[PDB]
Amino acid sequence: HPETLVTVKDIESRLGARVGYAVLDTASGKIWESYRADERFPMMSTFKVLACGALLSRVDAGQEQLDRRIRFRQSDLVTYSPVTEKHLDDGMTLAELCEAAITMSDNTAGNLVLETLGGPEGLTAFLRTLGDQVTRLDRWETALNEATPGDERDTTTPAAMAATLRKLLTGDALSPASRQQLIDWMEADKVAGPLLRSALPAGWFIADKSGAGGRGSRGIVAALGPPGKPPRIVVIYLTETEATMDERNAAIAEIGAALIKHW
Repeated sequence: HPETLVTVKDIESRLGARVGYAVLDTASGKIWESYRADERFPMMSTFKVLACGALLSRVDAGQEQLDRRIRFRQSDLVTYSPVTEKHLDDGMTLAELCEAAITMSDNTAGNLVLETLGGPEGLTAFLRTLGDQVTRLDRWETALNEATPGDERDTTTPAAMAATLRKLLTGDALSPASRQQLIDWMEADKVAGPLLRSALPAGWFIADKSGAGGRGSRGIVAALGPPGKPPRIVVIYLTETEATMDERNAAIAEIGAALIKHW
């Protein structure tokens, strides 16, 4: 849509950033709008949706139990672990860890979920079973946020991420209760206030997950739409900028506002 392209090109000029996005209609399976959709961007914490989807896939296959309790130590804590650092003595269930990784973006929680999958290599192998030949996780938290330009480790493309999220969130990669559990966690996202949610019309559905990383990287993945209607997958990444957090937040929100205005 010409509206959105005006917005994104202004962001790229104002902030000096590389911006990419894709909007995928889940009812039709068609890309509704996109920009740099085949370019790579760092996933940052948006990988956590994929990690929890992979865990739920193992649950569905009888290989894993959501109420299994994980015990961990202070030595497992990485930067920004607001939930996991409270449970060094009693541990956490896998459901609680997924909830922490998605709703709070807890970094140790993300690592502990990854561990159940066989690490970044195991998550990448799960993505290949979904037909995603592009997305790759290579490192753990917090090194995966480094976002060195030209480094393809820990990246996706907006088109690849949108297609993979469709399969997880509205497709049949997961059982209906498991798919709804992933949606529930994403609906409960506590750390994406100033992004797509700031543009969302009253009463609309949104399930999302944000990310922030090195070299000004910022991003969000989401399913959103009017209530009771098939949603669209929205993927927005930006990187390589000196822009402030406030400016990067506003950029993503302005793209969302343009998408909403002509939904």
